[PDB]
Amino acid sequence: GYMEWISKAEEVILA
Amino acid sequence: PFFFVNIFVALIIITFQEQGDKMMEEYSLEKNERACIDFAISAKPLTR
Amino acid sequence: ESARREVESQAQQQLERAKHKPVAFAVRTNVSYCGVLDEECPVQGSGVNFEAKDFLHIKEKYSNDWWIGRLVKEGGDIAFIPSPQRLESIRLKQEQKARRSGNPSSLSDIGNRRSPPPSLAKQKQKQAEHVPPYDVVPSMRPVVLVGPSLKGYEVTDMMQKALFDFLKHRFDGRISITRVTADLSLAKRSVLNNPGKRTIIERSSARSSIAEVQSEIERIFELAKSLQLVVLDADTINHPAQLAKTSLAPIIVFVKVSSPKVLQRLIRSRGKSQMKHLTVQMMAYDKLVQCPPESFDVILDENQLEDACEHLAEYLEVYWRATH
Amino acid sequence: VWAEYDPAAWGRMPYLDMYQMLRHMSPPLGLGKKCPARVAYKRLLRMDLPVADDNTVHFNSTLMALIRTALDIKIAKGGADKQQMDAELRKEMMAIWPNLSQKTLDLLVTPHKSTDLTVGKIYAAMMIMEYYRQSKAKKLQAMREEQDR
Amino acid sequence: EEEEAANQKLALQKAKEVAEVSNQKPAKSVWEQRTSEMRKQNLLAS
Repeated sequence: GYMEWISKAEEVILA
Repeated sequence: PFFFVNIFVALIIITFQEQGDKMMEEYSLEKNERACIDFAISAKPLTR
Repeated sequence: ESARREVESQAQQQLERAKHKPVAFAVRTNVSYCGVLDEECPVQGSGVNFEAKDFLHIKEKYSNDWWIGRLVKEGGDIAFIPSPQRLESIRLKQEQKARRSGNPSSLSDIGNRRSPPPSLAKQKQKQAEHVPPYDVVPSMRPVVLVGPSLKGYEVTDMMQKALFDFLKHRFDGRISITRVTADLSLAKRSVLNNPGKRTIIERSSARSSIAEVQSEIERIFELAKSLQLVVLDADTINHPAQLAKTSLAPIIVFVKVSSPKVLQRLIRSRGKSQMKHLTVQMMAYDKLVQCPPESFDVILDENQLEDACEHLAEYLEVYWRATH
Repeated sequence: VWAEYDPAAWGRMPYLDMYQMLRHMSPPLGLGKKCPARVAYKRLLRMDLPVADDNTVHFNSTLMALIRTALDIKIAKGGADKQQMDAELRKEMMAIWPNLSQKTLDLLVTPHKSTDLTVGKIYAAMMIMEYYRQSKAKKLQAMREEQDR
Repeated sequence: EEEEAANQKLALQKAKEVAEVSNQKPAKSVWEQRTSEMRKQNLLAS
């Protein structure tokens, strides 16, 4: 669960 | 034959459902006391 | 008497005409007092029975003794709250119903030492702290997210960026996101009249960072006065007690892992860079979880994304319907 | 073994032989030939088996107490709780066995009268007498060893 | 059972924030019943 959390959060680091 | 047949046997043994026995929600202490107190009820001394 | 009925009618029509006007400002209380049981209120039966740890919203002006306020409760009607001097007077009245309040004890000593009340028996003394009954707080409660561990590190950073992106995207057009790069834990109100008022004094406090932190305080206030919900992206506060005695009084959101065993491997998953600070990163978690949960306002103790997502969505939803 | 002690096997056996009753058989139901007397008497206290006017104990009543003690069936630690747990047990047995006669129920779960002399009372008295005898014997020894100086 | 317990506990803890606005388990198999009884009996030894 936490790895899914960090994956989705880190995926949007692009800007 | 060695593994899957034994898996079938083990699954059928483990997931077996007791026949009848009503619903037993009202009774509280009958896990092992059933047969003990029942034999106590139906106890007859040996006669010579 | 006709005068009391006339002022009752005047207050009623003023309340009716003020039902649809913007809120002026808000107050913070620290005493459990009920404003409905006091007979000195201009309107009886329309008081407020509010306990401690509660927020009140003031819209219009009545007098120096009472004010028109509203509760943060959903469905709470317009009521009247005491003025701070009125609360001081009622606090003085609270301790006068007892047999004695000053120095002369009543242990079978009547008629021997009259002991007229000196300045010690009034509110003039006990001024070492003298916490006012009212505190100034932002109109809309700010939201602060606490790191499961030290902020500024990868794992926590994604932990709060997920929430930040969610609040931005779902709740666009009614929520403003602000980042406080500088410190925010140095918010004090009873230190001095004006420490470092000017930058040309060349004082130790004038050239220090407290000036910018003090200036950071009121911008939260102006953003709150716009009715728009605002969050604080402070990278220094990692414990609720660090930002609890200040005048911000924010909403604190707790994102935590259930067990440190999961946290250690979650930190491990980032790479070799976090291995160096992993050691100090355990204590920021364990000291924080040792904190009692009553200090925290909301708790996110689950690991799925969407359930916590809707949890915080509904929490700020109930906060939205509270003040509308 | 119970049937053996009594050749007639009428169902009533003297309370004195009931101590030799428990020692011959192995645990958990019995006590064992190596069981200490103090441990033997302590279990007897929990049975609370009533004694008939002829100083005998019934076959069925002893069996229920024996089963109940080993399995801790509802077994309260003392006080008014015991009457409530006897009452609950009676209702459950009637619910499971509606055809069970009231005489048999009162035989298996004996109604507790304060005047009734139970086996536990008999064994409690002898331990108290033995403890009193041992305490007195120690006191005379203490009053003598302290006097020889 | 733990996901059910977590669901009720999380719902109860979350309901504090909204407080302002305001079946049957499958019958256990004979194997499971006997295993639970043996577990309780063995833990009774302590």
